[PDB]
Amino acid sequence: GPVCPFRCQCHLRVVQCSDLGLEKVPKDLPPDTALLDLQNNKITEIKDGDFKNLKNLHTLILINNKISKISPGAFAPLVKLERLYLSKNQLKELPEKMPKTLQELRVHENEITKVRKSVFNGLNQMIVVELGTNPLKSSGIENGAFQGMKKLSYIRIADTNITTIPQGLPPSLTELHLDGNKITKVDAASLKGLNNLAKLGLSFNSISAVDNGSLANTPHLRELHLNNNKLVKVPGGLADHKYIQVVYLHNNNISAIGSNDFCPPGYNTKKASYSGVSLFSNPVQYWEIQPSTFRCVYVRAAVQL
Amino acid sequence: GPVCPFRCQCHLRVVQCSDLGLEKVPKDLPPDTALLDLQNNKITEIKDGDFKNLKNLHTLILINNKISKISPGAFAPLVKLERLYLSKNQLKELPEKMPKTLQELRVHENEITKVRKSVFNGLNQMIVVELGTNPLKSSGIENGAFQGMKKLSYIRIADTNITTIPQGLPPSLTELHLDGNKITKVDAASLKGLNNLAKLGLSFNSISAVDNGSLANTPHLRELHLNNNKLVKVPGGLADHKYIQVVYLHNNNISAIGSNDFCPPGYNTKKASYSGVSLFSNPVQYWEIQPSTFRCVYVRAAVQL
Ligand SMILES: *[C@@H]1O[C@H](CO)[C@@H](O)[C@H](O)[C@H]1NC(C)=O
Ligand SMILES: *[C@@H]1O[C@H](CO)[C@@H](O)[C@H](O)[C@H]1NC(C)=O
Ligand SMILES: *[C@@H]1O[C@H](CO)[C@@H](O)[C@H](O)[C@H]1NC(C)=O
Ligand SMILES: *[C@@H]1O[C@H](CO)[C@@H](O)[C@H](O)[C@H]1NC(C)=O
Ligand SMILES: *[C@@H]1O[C@H](CO)[C@@H](O)[C@H](O)[C@H]1NC(C)=O
Ligand SMILES: *[C@@H]1O[C@H](CO)[C@@H](O)[C@H](O)[C@H]1NC(C)=O
Repeated sequence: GPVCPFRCQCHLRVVQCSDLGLEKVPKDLPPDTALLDLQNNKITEIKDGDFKNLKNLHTLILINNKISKISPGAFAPLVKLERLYLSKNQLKELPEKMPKTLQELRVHENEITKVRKSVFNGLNQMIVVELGTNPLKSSGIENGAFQGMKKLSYIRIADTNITTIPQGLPPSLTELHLDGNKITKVDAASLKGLNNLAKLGLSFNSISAVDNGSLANTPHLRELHLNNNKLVKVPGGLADHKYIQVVYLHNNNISAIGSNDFCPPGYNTKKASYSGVSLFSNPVQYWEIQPSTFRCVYVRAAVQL
Repeated sequence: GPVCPFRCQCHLRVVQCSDLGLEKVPKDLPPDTALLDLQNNKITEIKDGDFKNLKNLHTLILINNKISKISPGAFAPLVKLERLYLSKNQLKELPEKMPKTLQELRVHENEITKVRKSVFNGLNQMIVVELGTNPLKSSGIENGAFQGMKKLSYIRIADTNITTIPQGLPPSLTELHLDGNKITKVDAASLKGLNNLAKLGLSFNSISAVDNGSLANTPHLRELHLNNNKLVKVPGGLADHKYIQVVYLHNNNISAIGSNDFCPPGYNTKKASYSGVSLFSNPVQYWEIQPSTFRCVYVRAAVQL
């Protein structure tokens, strides 16, 4: 006989237990539960028995609890789990042995200091990972830690203590968001192999330089946000890059702008047209840029000086 | 041309924009969006244009923002909205003119001080309402404020400042949860007409007495939680009530227990059997209760002394 905990609402394969101050995961829940919402409670840990007989559960929300420890494989019995939301908790590290069906993991606002490559081995259905707002440091991220996710399309590590782009990122990535960290430079090695990367967010960091060859490793990149950093000049490779269309560089320390910083010498029919370029809040003024600098842009609205 | 905001993920009619520090609701979202997640951002208000062309949106999550004002009818254009989650914000009152399709509203942990009967007029699809953790006072709740919801099945006002059960509750109610408030007494008037009420949670309040005739107004009540209150004796009407099965009275100030406090004189075949009764953490001891007191209970496990 399955029971709905007192105060929780159990309707249509949805078990709603938010805002109840629960101190641990309820048991004896309906075997067919598809979505379990345990948000805003006082759960301190996930024990090995906590999720038994929840074989149809595709979504688990544990956002805003006080979780400081999760037994290895505690989520394993959730053979159909696609979304796991552990944001706003007190995790010290990511949970080991998670369902191989997992498509999205969010562990925003925790106390992560180490990202073991082992937690991600085999998770081949994973497409989105959000690990922002953690005291994590670049040293805490094992190299190739995310390599195991052959389908990963999006990853975001924001407002943490990392200082360099993680090495060994899965080549399936289309979006890499590292806004609001403490990155100081962009090395070509970290972006090596990201042939599918379309968006690269590096805004609000402390970047002072972008090695030549960097953007060339992301040949199909369409959006580059580097605003609010410490750049002394526009990153190189924009003129010979063929797919870049959006380049945000406002709020930096760019001294001057070369004639071929964005457009190549002769018109290149193969280079995609720029749809947006931002340069305001920089030392350079509109009067220090030769009108020829944006000769490959055919919309005045695009360039914002 | 619909756009997915930078850093948000837009996949399968789901727009995911949690944890991005956004300062306002994004516009130009895909017209077919069914679920919009704006949790954990910095949105301060909902303007009248914020939700245009989101006609298929059945779920809106704005949990954990800094919302302090919502224009009247701002949610009106969401003609198919079934769930609205506004918990963890800074609302001073509930929003006027909400979609008539609304099935669930959660405004837990806000700064609600007044519940106008007008916000709920016409919301005939509403089945669940959670208004816990607000500085709300009994005076701030207009009488019959919830009357307008002819399908309301569950309502919860917990950890607030109310001191009396709200008057004029919809008779469709099956669950009334008022745990953790400052209620001092249970008057029969407030429970008048609740012929469908199955569960009544009044735990963790300051109740010192239950008027006779109270439980008789909830003739089909199956669960009564009155633990952690200031009761001087078991509430009356339990013996002649026919459906009550669970009566939690632990952590009170009950002096003694009468012979017919739970069971009527002669065995009543029409009275449902008790499946759970709690009396521990009270002045009375197991040796002050005549064994005849629970003569209509046929499971020793039921009574917890
Ligand atoms: C970075 O780590 C230090 C300790 O090493 C900590 O004090 C600081 O809060 C962290 N920064 C962030 C924003 O996580
Ligand atoms: C980057 O390449 C450009 C070639 O256009 C060159 O002028 C510049 O000095 C290079 N950066 C350095 C210092 O390696
Ligand atoms: C900008 O660069 C100049 C040298 O090129 C340096 O002196 C100055 O401190 C920089 N401004 C910033 C970002 O503080
Ligand atoms: C009750 O209201 C008072 C002000 O009238 C406030 O100080 C107090 O925090 C409120 N109690 C709760 C738990 O909301
Ligand atoms: C409640 O009803 C009982 C009848 O069993 C009676 O003994 C009691 O005095 C009544 N409470 C009061 C004081 O109204
Ligand atoms: C319990 O009731 C007695 C009188 O019946 C009273 O003196 C005492 O203060 C009460 N205990 C509590 C709940 O403080």
